Amino acid sequence: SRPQVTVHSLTGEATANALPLPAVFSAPIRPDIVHTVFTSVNKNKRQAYAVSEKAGHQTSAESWGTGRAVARIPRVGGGGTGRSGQGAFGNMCRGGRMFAPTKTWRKWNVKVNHNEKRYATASAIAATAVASLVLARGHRVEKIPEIPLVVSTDLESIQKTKEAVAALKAVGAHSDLLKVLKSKKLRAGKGKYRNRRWTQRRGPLVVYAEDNGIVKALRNVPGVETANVASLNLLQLAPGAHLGRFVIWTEAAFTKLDQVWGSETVASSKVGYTLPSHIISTSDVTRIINSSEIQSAIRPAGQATQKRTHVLKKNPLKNKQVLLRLNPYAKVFAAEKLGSKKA
Amino acid sequence: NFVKQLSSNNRKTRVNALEALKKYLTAKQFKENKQIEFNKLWKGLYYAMWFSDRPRPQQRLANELGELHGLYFDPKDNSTADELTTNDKAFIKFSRGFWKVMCFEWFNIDRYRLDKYLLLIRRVLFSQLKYLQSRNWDKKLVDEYIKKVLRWLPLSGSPKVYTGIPIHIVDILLDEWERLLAKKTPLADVIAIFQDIVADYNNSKVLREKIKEDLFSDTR
Amino acid sequence: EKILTPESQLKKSKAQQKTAEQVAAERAARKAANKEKRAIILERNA
Amino acid sequence: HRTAPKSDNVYLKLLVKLYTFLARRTDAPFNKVVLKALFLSKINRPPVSVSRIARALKQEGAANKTVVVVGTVTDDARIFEFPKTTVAALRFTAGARAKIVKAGGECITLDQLAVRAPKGQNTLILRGPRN
Amino acid sequence: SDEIVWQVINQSFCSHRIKAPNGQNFCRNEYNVTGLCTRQSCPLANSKYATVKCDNGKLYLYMKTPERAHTPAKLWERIKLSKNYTKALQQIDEHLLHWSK
RNA sequence: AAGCUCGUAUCAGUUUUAUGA
RNA sequence: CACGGACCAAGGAGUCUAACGUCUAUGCGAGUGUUUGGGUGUAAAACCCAUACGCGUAAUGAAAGUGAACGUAGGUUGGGGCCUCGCAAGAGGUGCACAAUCGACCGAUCCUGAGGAUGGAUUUGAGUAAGAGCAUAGCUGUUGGGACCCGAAAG
Repeated sequence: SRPQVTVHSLTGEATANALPLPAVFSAPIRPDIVHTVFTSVNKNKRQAYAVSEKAGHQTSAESWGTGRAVARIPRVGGGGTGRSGQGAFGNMCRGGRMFAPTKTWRKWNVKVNHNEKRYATASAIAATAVASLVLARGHRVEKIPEIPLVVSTDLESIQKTKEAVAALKAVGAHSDLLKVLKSKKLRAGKGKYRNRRWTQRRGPLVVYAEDNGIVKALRNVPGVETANVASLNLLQLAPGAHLGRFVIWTEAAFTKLDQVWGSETVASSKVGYTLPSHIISTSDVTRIINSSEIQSAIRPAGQATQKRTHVLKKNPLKNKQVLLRLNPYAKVFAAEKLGSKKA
Repeated sequence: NFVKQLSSNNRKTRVNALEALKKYLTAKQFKENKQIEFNKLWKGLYYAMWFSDRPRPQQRLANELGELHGLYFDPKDNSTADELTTNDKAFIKFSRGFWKVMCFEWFNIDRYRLDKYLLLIRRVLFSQLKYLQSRNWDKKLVDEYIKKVLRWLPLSGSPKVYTGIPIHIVDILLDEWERLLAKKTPLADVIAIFQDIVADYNNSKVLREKIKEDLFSDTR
Repeated sequence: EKILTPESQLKKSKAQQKTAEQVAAERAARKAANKEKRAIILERNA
Repeated sequence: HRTAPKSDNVYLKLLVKLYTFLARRTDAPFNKVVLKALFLSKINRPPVSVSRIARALKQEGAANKTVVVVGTVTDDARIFEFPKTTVAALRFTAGARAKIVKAGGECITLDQLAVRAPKGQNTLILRGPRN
Repeated sequence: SDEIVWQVINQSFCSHRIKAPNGQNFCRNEYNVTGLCTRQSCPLANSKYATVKCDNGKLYLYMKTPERAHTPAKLWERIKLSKNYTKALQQIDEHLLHWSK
């Protein structure tokens, strides 16, 4: 059994009701999988682009031939136009056809394993209930009551945007909704004149079990995205392949998440799917290393930085003092002279 | 239940849940059987320490979690060559589950809260230990209780127990032995268990050499 | 009441002392061994 | 010579991070064998079948050993009987995991094995068929 | 846990790092002691974390307990640090009893 | 380049003795 | 020798795809592969899935067939490791993958001829030793596509 999660009301008060953790939040948080799945999935909603098949071939040029004291690039015929006697059919030429004309049949969409794709979303959900991971990702979540944040089911029934934003402001997502709206900037590229004019930060996800006007209530407040628990998009959950979006769950959604994914007790609802096993027992190493156990079967410690044994070469013959650490007889040799000896 | 009130996220309902567990433990007519209920009680008390972070209230909480072996089956009935009569029969089921909880938990405790459970298991070994009974002698309590210490936590012929908790019991049972206040007690049979661990091969060296230095090297 | 040392840090002091008293005794029995070694080297050079 | 793992699974990097510590501090040649084995690629970590674990426990005086597969433990439908033994591995397949638990024994991770056997007492390291 | 928090922000984004031309990394999470960021010198990766800050002239020492991993609303417990230097360093010491040096 | 045994007595643009045309 | 260079700006050349591999990573694993499709969707995204099919899971042959335990799926020798003794140095035991040696089962041999029984003669094998694949992605090779770019006498 898990700790358990308190559900807050629309006034931002802790109701006596508590919900068990769905055990999806005990999935392996895998940054490498989320990255290598996101990059493939972000390619899918993408259109084709190609240069025209006729472009560059809509010229009637002819190569002038050998020994004409001029470069052998195919030149346009005719006369008295300016375009006559100049280069066509060439990647280097002006008005010429580009090297490797981009064709439509490029691999636009990416095939992914269905199980790997499911792993990624489970990891992405697991990272939403960490609080430090959410803070690192962005999301001003300092003044929010608990993580993972679960609001009462009456949040779904809200029709008017004014009341719906008042629910979030009472909860504590006020700062995150002020991060967005203040972060509205012009696109820095040619994206301005390609219908990608404005760019802003991502706000909270609002996950509901079933809609009673919540999808429409929040579709105007900037940054706020909603998702039905049955779906739960990876592109929403881990935006830019960065883990841990600030997710406001609802009471009914949080209970349904047990059914949707599965645990030890409940089945799965996805055909022949189980949540993946950890290849470690504990996600932290230092409890294992700084144990009573391991530190008992271990040889004594060093200094973390060696004391420098012989740093510079002092020479004997000169420097009297080092000539006494080598050969203690040199004291006796000096006292009796010994080199100065009579026969 | 109490597993939702001792493992709450609120401080006041966990303190009030402890006080309703004090009344629930002095209501002895309902705690008659069902081992796994006691296991769930120690898992709820495990979380009930796990939400306490500050040092003074976690020491007060460790002292009263040890004291829960004192309110539950206080010594006053003080049985005479009475084998296990409603103060000693059910008590052992309240002990084993605790160690079972720690036998389940020694992976899942991080490097910052593990001092709370070293100190907790110090207080609880001192408290069961203090409730052999009010005197340190009750003989079928000694061999049945020592069978339901020997057969779970210093097994040391089974790798299922985590090797840090017997070496911690070796580190604590001498000073917490003589917190009971040179007398003669059933100590040596306890020490015979450790001699059994030195007699037991097919183990790791740490249990074999760390008790063989730490426990036997004491001049007391 | 009053605050107490953590039962990892309590162990630390104990195991440090165990190693330190060993190390000091090992060091002290090496100064004497090197002194005796010095005397052997002196008479060999003679 | 191989220095670091090519893997990007950070949990495998945590095991390397653990077993590099136990490689130099224990000075027992068990840990050096495991830490070398973690660096190996996916073709060079072949899956040890549950049948090869059963064959390995027929070994005389190996009734109370904790068998350690650095690769993956996989299920075999052909065999019926399986001893009560502690098996340590990276990946237990759902079928194999169920087979060991129902037989009586445990299926444990490599860090659990690092706790229970730091120097590596009373163990056996199996390898899958490469050729 | 926290090792998993660290590795995911060591690389794979701590979205408040400044890469200086010196190759140095600076966490601007207002609650860190060293302005630089490293393992258990930045306040997200570590679970036990102390810091001195100032809101007014009043210099508080904030403190983060792993008890409060559930609730980020009241993470940093804070204590005023008199005003005289000598008694304040002594005030500091008592709070830091039985921590990392 | 990688994997496998080994870390050796595995050898060497060398000298020497030994034994033939 | 010779071919290129008056100077300056901008343009300008190993690309994309299919077929078949290499190695590495990831998922699962005797299985594996959602995306032809259907359901659903805040809509070319994401999220679910029926029946099939693809490749692999049990081999020995030429028309006709048969079928893998004398077995801790072997006897020995080694053989990473581990255990006992020893302060060590060593010795002994158990020995993974793998290698060497002696063989067996199965099919196929040279005969014996009760349509081919039966016993002997021997070897043989991408044979069984007791499964390692499938899919995605990256790195890259091979060949075809205009195929690194430009340049020829043509029908």
